[PDB]
Amino acid sequence: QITLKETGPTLVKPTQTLTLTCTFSGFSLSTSGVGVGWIRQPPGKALEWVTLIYWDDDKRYSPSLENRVTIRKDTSKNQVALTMTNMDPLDTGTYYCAHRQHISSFPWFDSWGQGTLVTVSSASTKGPSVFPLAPGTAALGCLVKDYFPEPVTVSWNSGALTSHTFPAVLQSSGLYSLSSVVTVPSSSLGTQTYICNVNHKPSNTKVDKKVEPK
Amino acid sequence: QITLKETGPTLVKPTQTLTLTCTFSGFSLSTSGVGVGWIRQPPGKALEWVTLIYWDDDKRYSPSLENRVTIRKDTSKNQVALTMTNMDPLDTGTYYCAHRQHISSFPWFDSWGQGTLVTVSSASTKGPSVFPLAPGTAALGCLVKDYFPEPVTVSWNSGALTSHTFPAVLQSSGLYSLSSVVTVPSSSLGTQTYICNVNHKPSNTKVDKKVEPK
Amino acid sequence: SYVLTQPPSVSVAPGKTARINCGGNNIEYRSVHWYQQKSGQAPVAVIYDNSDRPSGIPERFSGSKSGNTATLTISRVEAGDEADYYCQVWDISSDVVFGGGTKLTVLGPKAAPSVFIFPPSDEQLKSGTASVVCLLNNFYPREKVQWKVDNALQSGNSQESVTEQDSKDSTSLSSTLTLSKADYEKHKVYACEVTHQGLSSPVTKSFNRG
Amino acid sequence: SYVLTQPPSVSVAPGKTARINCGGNNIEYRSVHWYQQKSGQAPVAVIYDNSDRPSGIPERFSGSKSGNTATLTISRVEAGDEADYYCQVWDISSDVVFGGGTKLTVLGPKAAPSVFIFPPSDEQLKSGTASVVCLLNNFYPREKVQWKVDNALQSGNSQESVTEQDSKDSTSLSSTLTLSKADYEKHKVYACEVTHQGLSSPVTKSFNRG
Amino acid sequence: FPIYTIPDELGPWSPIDIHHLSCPNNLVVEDEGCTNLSEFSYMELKVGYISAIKVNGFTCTGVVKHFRPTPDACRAAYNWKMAGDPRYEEESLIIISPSVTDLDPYDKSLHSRVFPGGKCSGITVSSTYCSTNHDYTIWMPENPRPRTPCDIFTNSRGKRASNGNKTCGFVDERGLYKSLKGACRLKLCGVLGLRLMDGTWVAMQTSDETKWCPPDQLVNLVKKREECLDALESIMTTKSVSFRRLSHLRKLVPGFGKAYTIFNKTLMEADAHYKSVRTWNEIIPSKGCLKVGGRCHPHVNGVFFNGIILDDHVLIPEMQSSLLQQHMELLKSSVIPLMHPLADPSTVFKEGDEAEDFVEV
Amino acid sequence: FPIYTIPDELGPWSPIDIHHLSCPNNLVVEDEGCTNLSEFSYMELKVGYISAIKVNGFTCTGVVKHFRPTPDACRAAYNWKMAGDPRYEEESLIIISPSVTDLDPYDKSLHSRVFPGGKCSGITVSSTYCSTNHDYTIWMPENPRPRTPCDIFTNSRGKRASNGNKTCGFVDERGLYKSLKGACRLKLCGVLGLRLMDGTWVAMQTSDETKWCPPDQLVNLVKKREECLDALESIMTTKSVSFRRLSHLRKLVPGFGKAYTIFNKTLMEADAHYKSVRTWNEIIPSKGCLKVGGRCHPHVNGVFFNGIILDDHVLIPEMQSSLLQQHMELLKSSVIPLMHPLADPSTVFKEGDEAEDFVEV
Ligand SMILES: *[C@@H]1O[C@H](CO)[C@@H](O)[C@H](O)[C@H]1NC(C)=O
Ligand SMILES: *[C@@H]1O[C@H](CO)[C@@H](O)[C@H](O)[C@H]1NC(C)=O
Repeated sequence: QITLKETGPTLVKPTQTLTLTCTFSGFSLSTSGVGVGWIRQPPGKALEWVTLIYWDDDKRYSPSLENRVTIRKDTSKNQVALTMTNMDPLDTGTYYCAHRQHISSFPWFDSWGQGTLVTVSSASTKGPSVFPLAPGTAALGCLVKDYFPEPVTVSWNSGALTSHTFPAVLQSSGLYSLSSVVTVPSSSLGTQTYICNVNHKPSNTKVDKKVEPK
Repeated sequence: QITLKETGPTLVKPTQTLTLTCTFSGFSLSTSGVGVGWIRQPPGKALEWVTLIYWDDDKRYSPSLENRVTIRKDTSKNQVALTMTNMDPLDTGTYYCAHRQHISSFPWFDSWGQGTLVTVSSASTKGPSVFPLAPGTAALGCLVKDYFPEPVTVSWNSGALTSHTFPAVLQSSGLYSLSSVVTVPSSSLGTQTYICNVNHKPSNTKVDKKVEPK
Repeated sequence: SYVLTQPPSVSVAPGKTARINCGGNNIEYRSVHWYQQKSGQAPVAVIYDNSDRPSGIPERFSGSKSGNTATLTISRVEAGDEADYYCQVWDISSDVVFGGGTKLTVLGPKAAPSVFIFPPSDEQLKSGTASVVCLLNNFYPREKVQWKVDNALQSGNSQESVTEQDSKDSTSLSSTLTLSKADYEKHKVYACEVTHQGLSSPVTKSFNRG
Repeated sequence: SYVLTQPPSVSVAPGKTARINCGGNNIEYRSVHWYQQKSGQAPVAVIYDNSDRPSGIPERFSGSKSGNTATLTISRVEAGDEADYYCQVWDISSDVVFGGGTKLTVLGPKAAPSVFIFPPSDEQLKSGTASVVCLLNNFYPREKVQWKVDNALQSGNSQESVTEQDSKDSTSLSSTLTLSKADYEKHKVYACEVTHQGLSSPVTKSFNRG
Repeated sequence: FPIYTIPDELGPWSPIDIHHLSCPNNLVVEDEGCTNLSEFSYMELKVGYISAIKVNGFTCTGVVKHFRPTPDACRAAYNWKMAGDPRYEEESLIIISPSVTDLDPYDKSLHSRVFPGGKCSGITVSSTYCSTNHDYTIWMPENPRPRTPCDIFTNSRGKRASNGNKTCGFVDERGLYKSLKGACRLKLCGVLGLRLMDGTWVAMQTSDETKWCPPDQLVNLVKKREECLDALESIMTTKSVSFRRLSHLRKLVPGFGKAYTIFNKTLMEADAHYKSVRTWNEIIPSKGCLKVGGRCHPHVNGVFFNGIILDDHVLIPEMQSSLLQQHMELLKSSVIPLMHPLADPSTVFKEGDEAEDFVEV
Repeated sequence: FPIYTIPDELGPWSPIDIHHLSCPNNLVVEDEGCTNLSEFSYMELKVGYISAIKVNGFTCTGVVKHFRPTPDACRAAYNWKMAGDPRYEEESLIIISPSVTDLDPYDKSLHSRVFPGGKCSGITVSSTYCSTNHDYTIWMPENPRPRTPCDIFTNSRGKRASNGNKTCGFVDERGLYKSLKGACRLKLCGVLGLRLMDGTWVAMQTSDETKWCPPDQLVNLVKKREECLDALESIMTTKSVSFRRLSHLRKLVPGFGKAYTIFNKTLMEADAHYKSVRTWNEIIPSKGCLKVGGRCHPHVNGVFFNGIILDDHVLIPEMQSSLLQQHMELLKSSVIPLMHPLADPSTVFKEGDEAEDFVEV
């Protein structure tokens, strides 16, 4: 049926301009009753409508957000653009792009792109620092701290190891850190050596780290 | 005045043929009373006459040696050749080439080339093994053992060291060994490091060795 | 600003019917919309215009309204329709306003967590910033991690990450302490307290500097 | 074979006259020749035809004969005309025969040797052939080095090298023992005995395996 | 001793475990006065059959919780596991490949630690399955009916050496003197050859009588022999191996020998003819290139054989532990730097016209 | 911390001994919000005068066995020793060059450990010879009449940074941010410049008032500061240095610093502006080539500066002690290699239909 594709800069610096583009197939932005919205949801927080534009270049705006957002239509391309000025870090979130149902009088979104992940942070791309988290089973892990451009790929013994990589929380310094951990036979400790393979493609910092008990 | 120059193979294998060439300026092998001899002296042992040839291609021979030596004249080149068959190791020695005084009735050599050092040994060219000889003065040294083609150049701390390298004695295995030793301040031991630079050009085996007390 | 309320965290009996209220000024005259958002997914509309269902939403979901408080009732609850449920309406204030979500929780089985602690590496005690780590795994329900640095409570200074429901079990998390290398060299007792339902006693694994 | 005798090692009083005899059959009728050979140099003729001197040999050297025993006398001896002195004659047997040399020794001052010993390297006790070294220096006269391996005499098994008269002093040598690595691991007392004129007592520096 | 020994020719790899390992034979024999050399042709065991004649099989066991399994129904599931289509569904027979076993020259029995007594008499038309230590577990071969391999030799041309009318050693096509001293007769494919050194199996055309090999030995700085056995004992206690302790099992002198390596947590061995290496450069000439058999050797996820691994840089365990000791040493070398006399804090001056000890005249 | 710091520009070498040595200043200061950058030109101390203003002299002493010597007759023999013709004959005056002494910006006194109090007021027309710790030993300069050097500067062009109307740091012609934080005024040649960091002496055209440098400091992983002081104490007990303990005295961060080396048993130092090295390759690209100042650096008998020496291969003390620990480590990595179940000597089988622990389903 209908499909909507958000595109844009995954990452934008605070006080810069963000500009995203929903591209959409199933329907007609040139009809007399449809509209294309943006709803954004900061991670773990509740949905927040951001803007809507209708077939007659009427541009609805969330009141909280009106002074920064700028919405635009082109229905020759089947594209809507969303343009937010003076990016603030709280604006980090997923930006969904949605289709407003056109028969129904009060507005509601039936179609919703799997939305894009906008992250507004001020950090130069910096590689990770990868520290070891040493140990009828025991457990060991890697601590990848202070990586900035997420994501980080932690492999274990060359991904030859099969059994919990964690998500990243934004630190007090606008940098990210995530930690990967494995359960091995308690007997292999001090006999089978364990090395985690960490790659921060952003800075193409590749580092492997040997993790053993004291 | 007269000058005589031995030339030939410094080294010959036992049971091979040795052939040496005395070349000589001051005098006339084409006169009617002169002759050109060979006297050889094994190292540290007494002189031993070997052959003599006179202006009339008369070839005197030492009786002990006649069955192997072969002497020859060419006075067109001012050269005499000495040719010894079936080289035996005892024949190692210096081969002097001398001029027989031509007025004097009983034969005696007035002129004598600084003679050549014939060494008849069966060993393939093999580099040295350089061992350390560790320690109001104390003394330390290098032991260069089992070098075959003599000579060996022992330098000390890059010949930056200034104060007894020894000659080589033929071992029980037809190989040579020589040892170089230095007197340093007894206080420098364990503070100034001492390295001997040994080069066996024959096998271009260069080896430097650190010599310190235990 | 306009606002319409819906409770956080309703809790249901699996296989029973559930009921979430959305209430806001003059809902009797606007029409109210209802969205299910499963974890990490984009929202899907479950009912619209008060009581209508999309072409593929099961009859179990329903919605109806009385007065200025509308409500979607999920009859015969399964465990997969456990999600954030948002309601939404038009106002004068904005065109579309969303109730802050309601987390339906379906329940019923109680697990327990294994507690490993990880001191800061000698690599990180050479940076000046140590970091202590407390990893729990396999617990369910999901909800309390304290830090005893020289037996003394440490609050306001850690962060926490987690993974979600495991593909098989449904039970995980990572606690992280930040001292300075002088705060590490000056306290000896280093512990991690833990509180959960299957736990009959508050768990703590401790370590000293050596 | 023909042979003519001359003594090894005549010894002179420096500044006195010296006399070496060469004697062989019928020397009264052949004529006899005399050669000085300084260390490492090729021989130089000093007198020929019994009593004649080369153009540059000093009148000090002379030679004369009586009966079948000829002799060169070096009057007013210096220390530099200290050398091997060969005599030489024609025979029927060969054209030229040399007396085995006579070593003139000029004397008079007595030194003493310093004795360092050097065990075999751990590099050489890994080959299986150890080697022990005894280095003496600065002695004069030049002439006896024994080896005490577990206090027991060791003969027939060492070799020896030396340098010559030093440019300044005139005084040096290297003794070398060859055991096998089982003969090294099985004896403890490892010594070097030394005998010289300035020595009032026979010197020995000993070492054990450690 | 050469600085290193590298293979010149390396057979196929075979899976083995830590028990199959064993220190190398490093023996070398000169032949003295063996210098009449005559050009000649002869045969030789093809690399990969020299150490032994492997013969692959598999392990079929039974479950449903154990039952003794049936061969054709096991054989059935070998073929399945070959594609794993109706295999992983599964009354269940569980199959493990490959079970390398060795072929006994004398009784054509198969050896393997799996077998009771470590032997099987053999598989034949009527005996289709060997029995193992485990009751509900059998062994069958890759083949339905295995056949003694007889295409196992190479043709070769060396020069042979004879001190007298009798001959003593030869120089193989790779140039290395092999002495017939110590060799016994060994009957391969109805040919009577000499096992020479490390199993070197040659067959001449000229036949002199010689002692035979006993039916017991028939399958598979002397300090270094004990430096190595320590590594093996070090391995077996831990039941764990390291590339460092791997590089000790290398034949230290040129001639036949096994080479070892490890792929994807799987230990492997292979036949190899070692060549002495005069300088580290001749085997490592490039950044990631290991010259062996005149080309650059392929690596499996950065692992070459004999502990040699791969920063994108070929590191040799014996090479690395040298440069580190070589370099480290020069870096620790010392000096007394010159100091001016008058430049010292504490230089006591002796009063009077007594001239100090500046001996520069 | 960068992986290494290499000079970009290296002044002349000066003879010094072990006392002149001293750990490096590794301090680094960022300047925050200092981002208005404006193009600008300025002056700078020519490398080789930055750390100090050396002024060479010599040591004339007296003998015949001591006597206090006379200057012109000493000066006489300096000129002789210059050729050593009527020199080595020798009533005798013995001369030692070169006596480096340092020029004091404030009182134009000369410093050197040779001098009583470690100072000389100076040489002038009437004072032609400094006196030393030793009574019968004097000091005179290479010059008859030395002159304060005033051709000591370079012209340079950087970009300067100002957080606000006031400016805070600049980026020198070699690209490195230098912060004016911590700098004091210092009067060179009648110009009032800033000593910046490690003595960095720049003179701007724009003048803001700033605190002066005191007449005492006027001449010449904080763990690493103590890692280094150990090396210095290690050196001074022994009165001996090693290339290993030499490479600790290297400035670990980019900016001004002294570099040390040793030639022919003679210790030497020189001014240097360090550049951070991101990868070992960018400084060692060839077999014996050390890229510094964009060319390959000359060595003196295999010795480059800062412990870097020369197998025909450039080895870096800090590089070498890394690869050895890096490589050695991979080589010691371990594994448990797979073993077949039935392949064990001691595998107890539990009798009965009890299925063993092969968990492969
Ligand atoms: C064997 O290696 C391959 C790479 O070629 C890898 O993908 C695979 O997972 C490995 N096998 C196992 C069982 O891990
Ligand atoms: C200084 O080095 C040179 C080599 O250029 C060397 O020949 C000289 O002997 C050295 N100086 C001293 C005093 O050894």
